Amino acid sequence: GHQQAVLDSDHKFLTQAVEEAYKGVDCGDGGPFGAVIVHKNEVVASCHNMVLKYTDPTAHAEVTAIREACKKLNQIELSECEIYASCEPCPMCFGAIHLSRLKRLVYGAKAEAAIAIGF
Amino acid sequence: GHQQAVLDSDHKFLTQAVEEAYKGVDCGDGGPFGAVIVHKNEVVASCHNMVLKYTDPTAHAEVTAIREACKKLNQIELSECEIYASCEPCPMCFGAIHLSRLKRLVYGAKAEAAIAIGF
Ligand SMILES: [Cl-]
Ligand SMILES: [Cl-]
Ligand SMILES: [Zn+2]
Ligand SMILES: [Zn+2]
Repeated sequence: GHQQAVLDSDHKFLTQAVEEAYKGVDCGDGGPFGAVIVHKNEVVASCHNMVLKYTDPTAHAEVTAIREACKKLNQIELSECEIYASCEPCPMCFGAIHLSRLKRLVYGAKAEAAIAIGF
Repeated sequence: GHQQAVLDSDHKFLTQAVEEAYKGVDCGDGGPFGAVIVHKNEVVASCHNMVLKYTDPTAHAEVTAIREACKKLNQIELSECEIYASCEPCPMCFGAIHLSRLKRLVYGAKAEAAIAIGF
């Protein structure tokens, strides 16, 4: 991929991913990590880590959002969607993001506040 | 990860992973790839690629087997288990194998027929 500029329009979706992180940790579904998948300013999936709830170590926020978006759209590809993550994805989730063909990734960053990557 | 020797006892488990690859492609669940997870000398998950069946790009053979094993054992870690794959896992599935804390991987190989990696 290649790094991109973060836009004002990304703010609301990154914030919502953090809201998901709060909802998830608060109710015990998993660690405080959230992910939102969007298509043309419309939220397709809004999820958080579900490792504890599902007894599933693959149920990270990003993987969960991809599974939900693909089921909702009835597609195994998301080339017209983008994903927002409350923090940087792990190697497993980067692999899922690539396999899913997501077009763009924005995640919360400590040094830069937020980072955008186009694929 | 460190490379290990492949044992005679690995044969029956690797073969079953390949049998899963055949069953999967035969019925159209997904690509010809299979994975087997073993716990205390018993198969706790015998799976193949389910991308087409589940409409899920994360539903590779290794991910599917990890999900089934964790749910059957009611654990999010598989440190006493080993995984067998019909061929080398992809980056996403390697990430899942690491996250699941599986202790050993054996996969089919072309130049050396099989490879064992200890974690
Ligand atoms: Cl996560
Ligand atoms: Cl696979
Ligand atoms: Zn992850
Ligand atoms: Zn894979």
